[PDB]
Amino acid sequence: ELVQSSSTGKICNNPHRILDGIDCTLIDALLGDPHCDVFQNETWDLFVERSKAFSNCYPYDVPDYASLRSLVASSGTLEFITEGFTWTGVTQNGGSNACKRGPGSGFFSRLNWLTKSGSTYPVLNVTMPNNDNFDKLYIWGIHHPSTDQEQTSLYVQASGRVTVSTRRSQQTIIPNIGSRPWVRGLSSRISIYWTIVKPGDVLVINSNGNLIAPRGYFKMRTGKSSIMRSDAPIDTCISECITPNGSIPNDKPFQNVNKITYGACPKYVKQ
Amino acid sequence: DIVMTQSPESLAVSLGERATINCKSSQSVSFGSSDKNYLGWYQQKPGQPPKLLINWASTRESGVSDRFRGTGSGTDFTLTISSLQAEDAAVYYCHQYYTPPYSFGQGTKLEIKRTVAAPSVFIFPPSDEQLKSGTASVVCLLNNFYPREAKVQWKVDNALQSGNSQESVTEQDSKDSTYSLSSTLTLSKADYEKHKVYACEVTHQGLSSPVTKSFNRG
Amino acid sequence: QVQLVESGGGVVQPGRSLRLSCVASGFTFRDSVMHWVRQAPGKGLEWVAVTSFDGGESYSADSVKGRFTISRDNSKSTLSLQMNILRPEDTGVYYCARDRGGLDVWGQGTTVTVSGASTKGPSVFPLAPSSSGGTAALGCLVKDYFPEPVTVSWNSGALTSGVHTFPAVLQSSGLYSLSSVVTVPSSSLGTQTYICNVNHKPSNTKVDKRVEP
Ligand SMILES: *[C@@H]1O[C@H](CO)[C@@H](O[C@@H]2O[C@H](CO)[C@@H](O[C@@H]3O[C@H](CO)[C@@H](O)[C@H](O)[C@@H]3O)[C@H](O)[C@H]2NC(C)=O)[C@H](O)[C@H]1NC(C)=O
Ligand SMILES: *[C@@H]1O[C@H](CO)[C@@H](O)[C@H](O)[C@H]1NC(C)=O
Ligand SMILES: *[C@@H]1O[C@H](CO)[C@@H](O)[C@H](O)[C@H]1NC(C)=O
Repeated sequence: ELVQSSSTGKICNNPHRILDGIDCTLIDALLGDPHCDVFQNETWDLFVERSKAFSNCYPYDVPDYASLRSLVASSGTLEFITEGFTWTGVTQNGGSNACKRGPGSGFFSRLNWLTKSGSTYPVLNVTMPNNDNFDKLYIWGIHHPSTDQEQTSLYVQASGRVTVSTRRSQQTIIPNIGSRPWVRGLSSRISIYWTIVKPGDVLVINSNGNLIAPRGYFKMRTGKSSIMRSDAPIDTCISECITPNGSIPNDKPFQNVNKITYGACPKYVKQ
Repeated sequence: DIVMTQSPESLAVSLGERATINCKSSQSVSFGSSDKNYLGWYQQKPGQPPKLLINWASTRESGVSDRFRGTGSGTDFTLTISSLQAEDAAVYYCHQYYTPPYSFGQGTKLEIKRTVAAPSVFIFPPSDEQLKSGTASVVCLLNNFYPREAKVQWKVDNALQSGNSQESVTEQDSKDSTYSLSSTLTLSKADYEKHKVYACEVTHQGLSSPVTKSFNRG
Repeated sequence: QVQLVESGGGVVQPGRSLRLSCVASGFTFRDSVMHWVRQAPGKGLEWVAVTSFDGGESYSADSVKGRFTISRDNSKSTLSLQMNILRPEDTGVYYCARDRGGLDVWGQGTTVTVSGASTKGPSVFPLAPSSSGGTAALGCLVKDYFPEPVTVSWNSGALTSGVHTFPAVLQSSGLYSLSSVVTVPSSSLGTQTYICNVNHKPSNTKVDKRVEP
């Protein structure tokens, strides 16, 4: 009748701009995992995440991972603008061989790992105004060392703390020192957080240890872009409506195929 | 997901000779191009928890004898036992703890090599008591032999049997280093009385030619 | 001393659940990553699960994902394994183990038997000697019991040399079955009487069987 009960099992690359993350998740692309750096500054109507994607950098968690994912996914871009943070008194550009960028050590491209310089680590107090007419998205993190000895060797202070403020948000994080299961060789962890700065607002960062610093901001847009988890191959054909199962005809008013859809689709109808 | 593959599965070594077990991982288990290798070796004897012998590919655990050595870096790893002693007879396992899901090699049985020894073969018809209960077990006994590789075949009026017999093997003897095997052909009482000749055929290296024990009256 | 003791094993019907526990001693339990490893009868080691110092990160093997949950209770130095929808292939000895990179301390383990079989004692049939050379084989077939284990001795412990008691096999009925054989001088068959002593405590079964020619 006029419930669409079949899909093709493939995802058409037209008319929508489809971006395949073969081996990369959107968050991993956002952070700049070295095997994901081909995605720098990429845009998309629909980002397609595969179940064969893997992280190959510093082990990390994102509190509210789903929300960061969906907001980047709906913005439709990874436009990153590098900004001139001044990190006085610390060593910048820390890397780890659990995240190689070729021969030597590496880190996420969009993050700046700060450690002591000499044997002091000062209280960083940095500001970054937003004088533009758009929303700035800042990604940053905090390092959770395995042991008290590792905490003191990297950041001097026995206990660190990160505080990021706007006038519309406040994020104060203290590291959680402790041993985690070996992941790609590491017992330590990084936690990732994010901060939106509206025009005329100013980003404030204060830290006496464990700060993983931002390098700049991602240009926030307001889009009809989105993201989808699917293993359907991408074919060069035409379809206005896409599901994780593949493309579907959109002439019939309804569809049994999947509640998740992108494009001008018939309505899901519970069979 | 990183897979561990050990090699050989089974190994026989003379007393005082050297043993060599090989382990391969499907992906690298080294930190960078560092010498940090997330690889353990274990020894496990019957009825006991494993014991960590070698940690980080090469570091001998406290109290582990000089004779055990490990090396390798990346995907290929080797364990050595240099002047084999009887207490070394056991199953060995490698183990990657680089990244989850963690996983073990499938195990390598290290046994003491002795000279060839032919099995004594015996056969045992079903007891009277068992036949009253409605079942019929025929047992073939392979006694005190070496090596372990032994082919035991059931024939029922010359029809090679499949899927109605089960066997099990003792541990290597503590002093004569042989094995023993018992195979049990099991039938209904009804199917048992259908046939007359029940035969056990044994093929082993120490036998000139395949040996057969058999009986009648089913 | 440094010690882990597991507990909670048993015979459980398929699809049911049961919770394993491990109590740690003689070290700072709260500062150690902890693992569960298991091993099915006659099979190799199989890694099960792992958890961080605080229980904040865990990992489990794909053979148990969705069904087994690992947690710890640092105020009781207690590792746990919550096992749901058990299946026969989950049968094995389960160890708790401390991480020092390579798992340097292990408990003695607790045994889990997932099966539909009802407790049942063995039948003991004689394997009688008959028609190699001055050496007679005789034995006992201990057939159709559940669950393990059974013990066998000959003449109340008095006959030990030349005795082979074999690993049980699990037949397709869900029941176990083993044999115990001894070789004896074929001259003493009309002379010396041979009894096998079988004991299956799970079913309160104790059986003596005479094996004569
Ligand atoms: C569109 O793709 C999805 C994912 O591949 C399909 O949805 C899944 O459909 C299967 C088929 O019936 C559902 O499987 C069933 O699940 C129950 C437990 O809920 C279990 O008894 C069986 O495993 C049974 O096969 C599955 O629930 C459903 N997945 C989700 C997340 O809802 C769908 O079939 C595809 N296309 C259609 C429906 O045209
Ligand atoms: C990304 O886009 C911004 C803004 O258009 C530009 O300034 C920057 O250089 C770009 N970077 C790369 C690597 O293309
Ligand atoms: C960092 O700078 C802001 C700018 O006004 C100031 O209000 C704040 O108190 C400073 N933080 C510290 C710890 O001095």
